[PDB]
Amino acid sequence: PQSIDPLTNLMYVLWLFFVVMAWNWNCWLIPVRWAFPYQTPDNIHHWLLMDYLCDLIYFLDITVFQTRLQFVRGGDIITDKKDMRNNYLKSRRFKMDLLSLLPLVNPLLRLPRCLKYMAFFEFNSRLESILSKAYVYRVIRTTAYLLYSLHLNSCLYYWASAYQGLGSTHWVYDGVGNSYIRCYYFAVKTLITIGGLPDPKTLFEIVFQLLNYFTGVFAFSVMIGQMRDVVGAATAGQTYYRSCMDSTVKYMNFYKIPKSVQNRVKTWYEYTWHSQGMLDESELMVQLPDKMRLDLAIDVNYNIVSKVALFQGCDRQMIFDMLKRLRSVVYLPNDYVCKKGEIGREMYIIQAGQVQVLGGPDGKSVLVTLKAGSVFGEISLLAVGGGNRRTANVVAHGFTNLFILDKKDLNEILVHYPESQKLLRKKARRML
Amino acid sequence: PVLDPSGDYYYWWLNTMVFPVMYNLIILVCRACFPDLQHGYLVAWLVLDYTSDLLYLLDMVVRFHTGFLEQGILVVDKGRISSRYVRTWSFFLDLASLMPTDVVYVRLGPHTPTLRLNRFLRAPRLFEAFDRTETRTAYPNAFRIAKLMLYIFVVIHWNSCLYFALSRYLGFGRDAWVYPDPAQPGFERLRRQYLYSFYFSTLILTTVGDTPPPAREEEYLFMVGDFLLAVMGFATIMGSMSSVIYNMNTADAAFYPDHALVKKYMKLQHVNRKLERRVIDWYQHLQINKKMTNEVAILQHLPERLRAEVAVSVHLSTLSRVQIFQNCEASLLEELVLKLQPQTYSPGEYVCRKGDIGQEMYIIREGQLAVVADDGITQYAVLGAGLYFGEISIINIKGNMSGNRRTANIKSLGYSDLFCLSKEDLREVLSEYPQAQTIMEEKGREILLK
Amino acid sequence: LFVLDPAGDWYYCWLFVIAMPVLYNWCLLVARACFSDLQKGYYLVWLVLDYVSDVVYIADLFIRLRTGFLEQGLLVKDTKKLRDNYIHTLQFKLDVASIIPTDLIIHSPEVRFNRLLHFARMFEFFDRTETRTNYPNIFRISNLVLYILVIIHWNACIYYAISKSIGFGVDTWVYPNITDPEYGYLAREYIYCLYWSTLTLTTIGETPPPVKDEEYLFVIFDFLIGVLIFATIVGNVGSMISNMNATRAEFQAKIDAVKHYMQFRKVSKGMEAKVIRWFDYLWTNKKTVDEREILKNLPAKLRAEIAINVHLSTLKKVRIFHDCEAGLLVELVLKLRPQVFSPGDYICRKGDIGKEMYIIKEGKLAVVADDGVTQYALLSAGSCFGEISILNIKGSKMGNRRTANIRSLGYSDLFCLSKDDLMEAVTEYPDAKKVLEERGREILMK
Amino acid sequence: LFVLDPAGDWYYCWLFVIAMPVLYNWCLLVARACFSDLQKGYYLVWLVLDYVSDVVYIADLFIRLRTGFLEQGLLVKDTKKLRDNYIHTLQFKLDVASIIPTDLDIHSPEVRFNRLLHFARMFEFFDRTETRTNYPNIFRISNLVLYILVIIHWNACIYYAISKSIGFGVDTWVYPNITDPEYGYLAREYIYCLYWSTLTLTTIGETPPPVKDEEYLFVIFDFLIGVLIFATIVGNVGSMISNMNATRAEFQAKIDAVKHYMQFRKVSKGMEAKVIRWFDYLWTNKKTVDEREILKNLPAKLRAEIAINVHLSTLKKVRIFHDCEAGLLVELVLKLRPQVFSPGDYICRKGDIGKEMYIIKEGKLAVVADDGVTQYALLSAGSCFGEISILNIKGSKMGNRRTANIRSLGYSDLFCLSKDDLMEAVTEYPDAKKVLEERGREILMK
Ligand SMILES: Nc1ncnc2c1ncn2[C@@H]1O[C@@H]2COP(=O)(O)O[C@H]2[C@H]1O
Ligand SMILES: Nc1ncnc2c1ncn2[C@@H]1O[C@@H]2COP(=O)(O)O[C@H]2[C@H]1O
Ligand SMILES: Nc1ncnc2c1ncn2[C@@H]1O[C@@H]2COP(=O)(O)O[C@H]2[C@H]1O
Ligand SMILES: Nc1ncnc2c1ncn2[C@@H]1O[C@@H]2COP(=O)(O)O[C@H]2[C@H]1O
Ligand SMILES: [Ca+2]
Ligand SMILES: [Ca+2]
Repeated sequence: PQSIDPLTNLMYVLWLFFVVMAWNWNCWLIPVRWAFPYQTPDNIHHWLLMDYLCDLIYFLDITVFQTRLQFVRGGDIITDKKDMRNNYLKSRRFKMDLLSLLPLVNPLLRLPRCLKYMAFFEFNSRLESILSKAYVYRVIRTTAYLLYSLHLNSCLYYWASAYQGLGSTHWVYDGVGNSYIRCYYFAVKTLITIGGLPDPKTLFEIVFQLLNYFTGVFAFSVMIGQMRDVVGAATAGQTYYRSCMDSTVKYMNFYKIPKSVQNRVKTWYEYTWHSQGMLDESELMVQLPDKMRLDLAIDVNYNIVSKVALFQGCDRQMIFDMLKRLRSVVYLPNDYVCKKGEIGREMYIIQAGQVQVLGGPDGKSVLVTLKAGSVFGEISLLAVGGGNRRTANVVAHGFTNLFILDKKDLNEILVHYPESQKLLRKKARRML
Repeated sequence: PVLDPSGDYYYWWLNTMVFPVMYNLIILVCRACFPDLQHGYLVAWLVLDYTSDLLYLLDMVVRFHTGFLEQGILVVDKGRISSRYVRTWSFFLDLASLMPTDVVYVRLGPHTPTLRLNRFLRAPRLFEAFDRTETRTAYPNAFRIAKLMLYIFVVIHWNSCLYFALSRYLGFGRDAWVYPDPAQPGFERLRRQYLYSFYFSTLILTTVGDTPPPAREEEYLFMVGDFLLAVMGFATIMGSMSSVIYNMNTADAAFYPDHALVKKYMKLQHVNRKLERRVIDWYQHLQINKKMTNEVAILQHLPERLRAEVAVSVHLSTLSRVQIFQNCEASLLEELVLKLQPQTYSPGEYVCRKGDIGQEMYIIREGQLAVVADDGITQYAVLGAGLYFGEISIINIKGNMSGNRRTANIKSLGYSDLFCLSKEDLREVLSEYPQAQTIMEEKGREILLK
Repeated sequence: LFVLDPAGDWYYCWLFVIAMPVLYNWCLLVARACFSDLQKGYYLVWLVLDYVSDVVYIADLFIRLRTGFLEQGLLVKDTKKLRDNYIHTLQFKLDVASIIPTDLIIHSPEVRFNRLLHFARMFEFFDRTETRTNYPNIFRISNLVLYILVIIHWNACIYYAISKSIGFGVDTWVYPNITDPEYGYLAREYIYCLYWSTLTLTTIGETPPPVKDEEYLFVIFDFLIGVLIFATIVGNVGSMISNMNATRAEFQAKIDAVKHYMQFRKVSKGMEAKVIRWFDYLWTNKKTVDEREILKNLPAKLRAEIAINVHLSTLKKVRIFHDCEAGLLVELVLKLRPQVFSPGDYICRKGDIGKEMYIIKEGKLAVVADDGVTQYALLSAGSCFGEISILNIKGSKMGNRRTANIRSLGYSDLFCLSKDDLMEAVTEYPDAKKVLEERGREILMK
Repeated sequence: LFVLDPAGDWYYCWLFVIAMPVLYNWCLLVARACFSDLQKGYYLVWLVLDYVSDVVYIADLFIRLRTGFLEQGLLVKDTKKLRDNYIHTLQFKLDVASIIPTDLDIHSPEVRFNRLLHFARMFEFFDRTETRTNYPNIFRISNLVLYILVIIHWNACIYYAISKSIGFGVDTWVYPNITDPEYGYLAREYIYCLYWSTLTLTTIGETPPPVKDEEYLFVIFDFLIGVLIFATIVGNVGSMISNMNATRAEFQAKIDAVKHYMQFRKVSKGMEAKVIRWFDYLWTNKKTVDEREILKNLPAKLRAEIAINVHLSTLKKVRIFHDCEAGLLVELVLKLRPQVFSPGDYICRKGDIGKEMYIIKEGKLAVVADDGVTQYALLSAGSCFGEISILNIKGSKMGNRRTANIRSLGYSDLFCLSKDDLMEAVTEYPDAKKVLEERGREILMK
């Protein structure tokens, strides 16, 4: 690919993953090789092979993948290769990349290789955008930060133990067994501030422990607090619904509402939360911009509003206007959507579920059982003066979602299109 | 006399009631767990004991004389108060609180702290006094820290009493975990007995550790419960203490809110250094003089009727000095304080310029404003405080040249705060009071002449 | 053919019946596997209980085959559809694996560990109980405490199993040798391991130090798990207990905000007490919570049913209501707003145009003259006033203004309806307008 | 004779000058008195530092007497007015007592404890620096770390002072004997006491156990105030970092909510990809913040005038505003609102009613016709469009309807102006629409 789009390219995400893996190798293996005596003349060949592969991928990123990256300027996307190279040159990312790639055997000589963290942040952002359920990845990265802090403390403790005599004092590391595990054990006890270590004796040991405990309390608290923030943000929606249901139940128990009404309210809350995944989506709708909210509305409801019997092909623009105006609220089963006596003030379109028109002697009979993608209630709204009542009672055979159009909004769109208004009223009169 | 729960006399009785309750809460468990404490000061306990029961008896009488609100009107009839009180569960709890243990006191022993455990049932009276104090206290955050600190000390005190009680049952000197043998010179005294128990309870509850290892199966169970209590219940109290600090953070966020939010938008745009400096200099003032950015949000909490009255007393000096105000009945004042909007003006900033249609009444709460000519070389006059200007533009004046346009431009001499009132709103004020219309008519025509 | 309703009370009962064998298997099978003395003392007790758990598990397969699901908003009673729906789920594979007897493939805990896979019913039972319980706050505390105790119990069994693998008494870290009578019995070995696990997970104290390199790995693993998961469950418990007192906090948080306002503004001490007294009234009667914000999620129809039943006594006293049309009762309760007035406050002033009408819910109002001591008529509970200003009367003496000022005696709660909203109800139902106008004509003659 | 301005930067510079001697007096006076070796070894250093500090304390008397105050919005140059403001308040009595001579041993530091009373200038500098600094959160953390380090330093001095009263080496709890060479040198004494206090205050533990009754009371008291410190460290530091990242967290919460709405509505991928791209466009360019939300607290006159500065390039490019040279621009810019359109989205379409006029800020908009592949005209940033439709003209082919489709070739940022606000501008100036009509006429036949 001559042009790579940063936002959507799975190949770019994979390359960012590879660069992050190389950077993680450098940033994790530099302290170990600097402090521990894990670098031998036999192992040094393997170390140089791995470092050569990491340097090769660091070089290839700048050479190819960062050179070929599409950009926008003034709302215009640019594909031209020379302009792409110029834009990559005119960036902070290129400066950071070159600063990391400067050459500068001492294992601490490769220290400037860890300056490449723009790649880590962009890889985090790309995986966070593409991958669903990213809260588990947030947890993973936070606990990875904590484990890296423990690793540095384990290496610093071994460095201090090497600077002093090994086994000279009780605090200093004696040397028996695997070196990394015991130093990591010292790190876990001090950073989590558990306690129980042998007491320092020499002034150097005392100042080491004092600084380690002080940095430990502040940093460990921050890392734990970030983990609490992440898990709270993960559970925030369930907490929101639980708080609303708790408040409603407490209020309705305080005011001694009857148990049947309490059970119906609880059932409505439970069903709407399981179905919708949210309560009162209108607030999220108003946080989103007007054009995006409208486009979402058209995309979700065009099939339902277009496949109706009343207004089929009359006016595409009026279809869009009703797509703006429509709202939805779940109706509980056996509830009366409308009653014959009540004056009709709303038009209902069935998104899902089944409603039954009730007509007959003493009612209690079903004339037509309406299904999804149908309309009812037009007679009361569209009449001579609007004073005509509902012809028949309509009930929900079961849980159903209706699209509600207000009388005022529908009349407002009717005054702009009297020609389609004429056909709509003609059909409403033919029904009777 | 019949007490009023809203009255201050009932509040002082609640604060008096907590002192016998605290003695009942803390000393009684200490006396039961520590045998040397009871026998050491047997005379001194009985004097404080009888005072506690007599105070509990007096609390019964006060309950019968405290009125209850029916239909928004306090009830002073003692007969109907007593009928309500005996129906409530509090009277049944209060009867058991002072249920006489003297009939079984002598049989069990000379004096038994364990028999007076029914005094614990008066604890809801203490919690009510904590709620009433917190609402009317001058410093709320200081009381919440003090209240949470009192709960910490009581919990540690109860745990320290239980540790000594279990040590005596197991036997002193049995192992390292239990209390040491009294044959040791230091641990003979009673003062060491409590301090060691309190020190032992502090180490576990505050998660410090550094405790002798348990050696018996009973001791392992006690440490599991103490460790489990420390991890959740203690962390809950400290979790509430951090919220009190966060409440102070929110109050600090209430002072000059969104200060950093303004900076980051300004810095990213970097439109001008001089306009940024004016914004910073204005924002820096309001930290010094300590103006609240918006008082309307604060008054929104109060009801509408109480919203107007509170705003009257704050600005009473300004309202009286205005020659319009207090025409008759002192009733126009309640209407106008709600409709007025506060505004702050920077020096050299023209409140309204010549040739512009002005919609704001511009009464002067504070600060000196000098009306000036369009050239600005000469100022016609300066208005000290409590004066009106620009009123000609709103009122319709016969024979007025450029009635919508402002005849003069006014510039604020120093820092100033103003109350601005919309044109349509002022017509409503004039419609209610004919005298206010006359004052605008006579004053507005004179300045047009000169 | 029997179809069980998922939301019915019979299905909720069966959730409790299946949950207890799941909880029995999750807590006691690992203890029986690790502690060898637990079975050999109590072989007859576990054999009877384990057969009970097996019978409930297989009966759960039959019940889940007869459970109903919601299709097109309607509960499904077709048995063929219920069978076709269940089999395709992954959950049917897990419940099948719970009942397969590994013994046919000795009686011991390790061969019965496949029954742990049926844990889905336990979590569903906790979710369903929390919604239907009286106080969900105290239940969610108990649910998180149960997770705390299970983790400690499981970690105690792992430590005893690790000690048996390395050996008993080989080093200080492991449990000392069982052969010694002091340490060799069931009561001490579970209890000390419970003490060891509680101290390690909570990071509160110091165990005897590890000796071997494998023991260092387990201690590091236990400490990190305790901080990452056990501490997080603990922090969730502490926050939600503070959420119980948070209901007192936001009403207080209003009070601290405004008290700081009059302290800076140097409000007079006489008006200091009036705001405090008003605030003390609100929390005494617990009226600081507003139903408009707390019921905004429910639709208009469900809000109407709640509003009628809450104020049933007051709405029955209104003259405009109990009418045959009944459209006023549904429509007006959403538009009505409550307001509380201080004693001595003027509800309305004589000679002022009124934008609203008022209905008494609680309290006493008296219409007064200029002095305010004299009273003409007492406004009782449920009375509606303000009709003269909103509705024009023919030949009005006051010119559509309020005839007389009304002063409140004691605290009163008023329901206010704006004139524009009332005028909408006037246009839809003409008869409701006439009965209010007829009442106004009688009071205009007075 | 000069009057310092409280708002001036020279006053802030003096605030830094006064703060260092106060901080030196707090940290070192309690360390000089408790440690006898510290005062003897560096006796020449303390003489110079104390003399330097004492002059700055005295110099604060002259500055505070000449510090201005704002009465009636104007600062006062009168010496009598400045003197009467400060010589009467409580701070003058505290400040005089800070600089009283100690003649009534002078070189010893327990008699110079009266310099601690001037803590008002210390707290004012930290409060003033928070507003002036560019990064308040990091400075707030640095201020809090300084506060904690003072108590630890103060606790170390008290612990050594207690050990000197009881005696060194008489029990395990106290600091060991000074006569022993290992514990003799001053660096060992100060570090270990600092090490001791940090362990006790932060509830680390590992301190030697107390022996005598007097030591029990001090250790218990240190632990109780220690958990107050731990609440601050967990509370303040954790909240500052959480509030530091509050901007990102709000945007991430919005993305998850829209994604959840995507699944429930079964939205098509092409729309879902379009939604996440437009969100990613805002996040990269950092335009997701809205200026009208932030600037709503700031008063209107300054708020309106900063808005003309941000959009000055676009407003100057407007031919309508530049040619008329009237005063309608100052009010319309506040009414003007921003809108962002994705590429391929038609801003306007023929046959659609128009209620707003749009002025391009940064976008290559096209006047498309028919399918939209061909463009009737090309539109550039700074060119207003749609004003023929909303202003109805008698000599028009069509009324309140767009004559041609307007589409965005790329991501376009534009500003929307509603019809009602333009009507407000017409009441100020009616001549603008007649000039726009003549330009609007020539579009009709072309
Ligand atoms: N015979 C019928 N067939 C189909 N729909 C009907 C019939 N009678 C009534 N309805 C619908 O039921 C609605 C009840 O209220 P409306 O009279 O407003 O409008 C009515 C129609 O939409
Ligand atoms: N010489 C003056 N003395 C007092 N007030 C003035 C003087 N000149 C102008 N004003 C006020 O300044 C206002 C400017 O706008 P108006 O013309 O609406 O009304 C004017 C008066 O209220
Ligand atoms: N003498 C009276 N008896 C009963 N009600 C009255 C009397 N005077 C006034 N009111 C009521 O007080 C109301 C005040 O405002 P209105 O004039 O709108 O309508 C008035 C009546 O409802
Ligand atoms: N030929 C053209 N040249 C320049 N601008 C045009 C042309 N045709 C249409 N427009 C602009 O595109 C706009 C589309 O909507 P309006 O018809 O409201 O107003 C229109 C003009 O502003
Ligand atoms: Ca510890
Ligand atoms: Ca700890």
